Amino acid sequence: MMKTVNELIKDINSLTSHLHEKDFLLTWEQTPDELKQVLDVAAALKALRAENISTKVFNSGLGISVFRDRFSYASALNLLGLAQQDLDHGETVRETANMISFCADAIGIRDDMYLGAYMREVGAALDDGYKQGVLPQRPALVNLQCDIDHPTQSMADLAWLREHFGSLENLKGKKIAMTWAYSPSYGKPLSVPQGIIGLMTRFGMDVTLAHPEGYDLIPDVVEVAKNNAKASGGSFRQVTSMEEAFKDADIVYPKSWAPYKVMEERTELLRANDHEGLKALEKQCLAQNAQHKDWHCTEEMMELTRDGEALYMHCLPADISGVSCKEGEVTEGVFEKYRIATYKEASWKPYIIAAMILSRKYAKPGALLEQLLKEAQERVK
Amino acid sequence: MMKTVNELIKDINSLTSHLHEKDFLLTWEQTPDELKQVLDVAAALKALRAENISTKVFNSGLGISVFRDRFSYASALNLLGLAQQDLDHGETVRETANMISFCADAIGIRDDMYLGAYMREVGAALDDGYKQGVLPQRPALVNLQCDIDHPTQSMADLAWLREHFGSLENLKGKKIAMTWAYSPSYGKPLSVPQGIIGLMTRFGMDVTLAHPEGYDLIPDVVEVAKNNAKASGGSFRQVTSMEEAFKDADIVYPKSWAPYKVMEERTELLRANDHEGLKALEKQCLAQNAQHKDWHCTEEMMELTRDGEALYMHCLPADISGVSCKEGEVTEGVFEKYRIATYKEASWKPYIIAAMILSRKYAKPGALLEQLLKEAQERVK
Amino acid sequence: MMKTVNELIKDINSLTSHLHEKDFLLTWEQTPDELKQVLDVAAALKALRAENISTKVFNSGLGISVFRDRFSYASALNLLGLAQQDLDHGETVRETANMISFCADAIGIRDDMYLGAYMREVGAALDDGYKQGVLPQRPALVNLQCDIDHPTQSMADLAWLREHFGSLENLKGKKIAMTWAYSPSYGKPLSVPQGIIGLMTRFGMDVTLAHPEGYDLIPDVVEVAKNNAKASGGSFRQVTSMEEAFKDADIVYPKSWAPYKVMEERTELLRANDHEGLKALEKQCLAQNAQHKDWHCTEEMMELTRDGEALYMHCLPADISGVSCKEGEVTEGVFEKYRIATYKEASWKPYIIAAMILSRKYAKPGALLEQLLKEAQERVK
Repeated sequence: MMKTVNELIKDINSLTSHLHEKDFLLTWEQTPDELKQVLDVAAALKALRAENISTKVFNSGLGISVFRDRFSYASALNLLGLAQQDLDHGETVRETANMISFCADAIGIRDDMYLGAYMREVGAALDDGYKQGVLPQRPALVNLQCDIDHPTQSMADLAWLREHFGSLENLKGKKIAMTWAYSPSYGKPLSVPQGIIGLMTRFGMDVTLAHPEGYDLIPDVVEVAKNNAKASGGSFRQVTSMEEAFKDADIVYPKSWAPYKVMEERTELLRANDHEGLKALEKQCLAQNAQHKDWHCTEEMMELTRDGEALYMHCLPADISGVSCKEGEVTEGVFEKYRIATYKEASWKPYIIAAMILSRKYAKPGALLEQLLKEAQERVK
Repeated sequence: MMKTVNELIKDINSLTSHLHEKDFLLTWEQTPDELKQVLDVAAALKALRAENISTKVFNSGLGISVFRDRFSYASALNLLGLAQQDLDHGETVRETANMISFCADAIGIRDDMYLGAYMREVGAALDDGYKQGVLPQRPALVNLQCDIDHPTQSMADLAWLREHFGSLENLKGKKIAMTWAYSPSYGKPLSVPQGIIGLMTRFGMDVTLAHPEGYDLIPDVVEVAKNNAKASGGSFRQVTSMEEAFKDADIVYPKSWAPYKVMEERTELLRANDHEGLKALEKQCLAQNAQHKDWHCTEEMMELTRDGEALYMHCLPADISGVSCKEGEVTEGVFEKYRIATYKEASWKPYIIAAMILSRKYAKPGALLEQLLKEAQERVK
Repeated sequence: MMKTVNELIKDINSLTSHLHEKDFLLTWEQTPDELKQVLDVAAALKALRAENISTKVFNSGLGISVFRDRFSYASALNLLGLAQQDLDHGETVRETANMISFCADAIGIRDDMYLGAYMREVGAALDDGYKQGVLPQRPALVNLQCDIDHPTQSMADLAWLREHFGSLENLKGKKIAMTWAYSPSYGKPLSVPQGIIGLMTRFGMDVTLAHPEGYDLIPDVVEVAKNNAKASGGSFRQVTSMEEAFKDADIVYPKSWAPYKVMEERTELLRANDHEGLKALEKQCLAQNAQHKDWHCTEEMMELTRDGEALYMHCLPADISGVSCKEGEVTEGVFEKYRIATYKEASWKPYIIAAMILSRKYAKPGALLEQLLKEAQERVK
């Protein structure tokens, strides 16, 4: 609706934001108004797109993809009119940042390395190239996933929660279980669960985190979650069993990850081409994980949630038992029931990424949307 | 010409089609009007493009490429204004279809697997995502090649025949020899010859299929060909020698393929990572094929065709003896003579693919072309 | 400025050029007016882009990348509105050229092979396809690097020299040292130093070439350099030491390359899949190069140049000692000092490549720029 978008624009224009002066790396480094800006902008873009109104903001320009280690970033670039180009390294990051940015209005970085920086160096390098007149524009920087957070996934998940439940206010008092789940694939990043507990705790939700012993998340993020919950009127709890977390839950998000000590050692020999050390590491982790195969989102597990009908969430693809693999994170039956939910959840990501790009490029994204809405250029003829 | 295109549009508007409600997987599942629609739309797009008129229909949107196993699909997407994105699996096809389609207006699938489905599951999954409101558009589905048919190649070949010979009516009574030819490369799909005999038999042509013993096409397609010929006033004949087929031919199409029993076993160990079984299979096939090296389109062979001047057809690239390889499907001399013909033949493919996309998206593609023609936006400034 | 661009257009319109009738393969096959056209067009595009004016000339169309063996070509295509598509062979070049060009307005070729042709065959094949009506447009051909020249790099380097020093006239009498420098990576092409001495000698500069014994450039290019210098009032000198070349230099360009006899043998076994011969060749070259590790652009070396403040040039990436590698072409400290210079130098490449494409497509690129300037369509909304 023109009405829906007009209301979104009034909401956006009323917000105080400085996203135009910084990079959206971690959700917990953004204020509540800034988070709300990205969500509302994403909502306006999705609604415009739904009614065949073009949201093309760039007539030319590149969005670069940099991978330190699938469709959302490319979709977001294309939505705004940018063309994607992939990059086919920590020590040289600064020179590479400038080299790829002459005609780039966005750079998206997916980073798998755990060592206890990279994207902050990229941002400082972009600032330098722009301030010294090397770059005609300062590219927007998109965190497509780092060792600490996965803001693009977490924000899209929150945008979906807000659609599903009707508002952000309606999320207060809702119980969400962020749990581990078994995967045949070792070495999944801790970015997602950290991103979830880091963000959800800011909206007064009752967040329960559950995982087997040894799979602890980074201590600094746990402490952010606890402090977020205090200030937003929510709660944060850590438990040792999946059932514990699932009981009376409104929302379950059962997804595998590797211990961060594993990711560290994987990273070290990944850097050293130690292929044999790898297969040795992989072989062990697969054995550590196999004793927790019972962390499996089954019909029996869902029965314990509120009304036995919690909203099931997971980022796509999921490891579906008997489909994708022999034993995975969720059964065929539970996935079939919630398939449309998980699709709608994923559908928000391109809009969230596009909103992040716009929020860096325009101090007042609400002005830009009103312009797009008034021109009402068709997307398809 | 504006006149040429105006006549094409009147032709298109007079046709009865339901391509907007189904996927163009097999040419023989389409009616004669529906085939004619794709051909006429492709012709209008080619003519518009030739006189520097933009045929951009999308201001943003993705076309996804999915490969189960080169330039035409990307060219077609770009012609209409879509950006190509490739996918870098049968069991998970449904979830993948939705995951890649949020911002896609087209999906192109090239499928090499022989097992006796995939694209029909994709289509049903797209229908589901659209009907449940996951996908804001139902993407057009393009068969870039399957185990059964290669409609994109066969239709472009027919569009060329129609240009070369002047009309579809002029194709009645023309003899076309679809023959095997020797290739150093084992494991070429049976899609092309099946596609050719499945389509050409619908236009009253005299279709002769020839191949060594053991290289039989799928029985179901042979029967479609025979039944097509009956109803269109054409003929279909199977012969055991290349000369037999070439004699008095108006058109020759001499191209290698592997027996379907070979493709089956290749597929099985391809799925099982049996690299050793592969090199063993390859080694044998190369020996089976080498006894038919004589299936070679030479100057001597062309002399037997009508006037010794049949139109030579082949999809690009061809295995050219002494150029691409030691011994192949056609000699350097015959290819040099027909090179421009084979280039023009290939030039139709992007237009055919684009016409298929448009034919799914618009019930009346003739309306859309008239709009494009009236706006007459330049392609190049 | 509108004024700056208006003056550039008057400059361009006053030039005599036939670049619209040939391919820009080697800078020394172009006249001085033709070189100046590319430079001035590149300058106009850069200035337009800087003030948010769209230089989109194509509403659809492909630019193909062909690699015989990173961001500039894609950036240039996108600047003009073309979409990049990569090609994933000498004997079949002619057929491939047509096959990829139906919807291409540009083809970019990077060629690493040394054997004593390829791009000239591509150009003749494009001419044929266009003249016989196969191709609706004759694609522009861009040399992204060959065994002989790297015009795209050399022209961007000259465009930067002209910006840095203020004019082409201001380059007369300037001393530029094109020297070898040590790299841990064997097998760098001789294209760059040949391109530099082949071009710079045409503007009355005092060009000094320096390298260890055995690293001689192709004799034919050396002779072009010597003859260029004579006719432009410059000089060309060959020396045996880096210090010799660096002394009193205004500009230093210290970059590694392999002897051309090495590149020949690398090419031969590259064609023959001789992996073992390769590692054997690599192992030897690394030992030949290691005795010249002293060819290192250090702070001490820079002190010998004019005022100890020569402009340092290098194409990106550089091998930076202690950063990219243990020992390389330039120290961390010298690179930090000149980093912005090398970035600005690289920033010209997309504009140079785009100017080459425009210079082939329009006999009078000045007309096209005036049109772009008058429309003043925004790049970003």
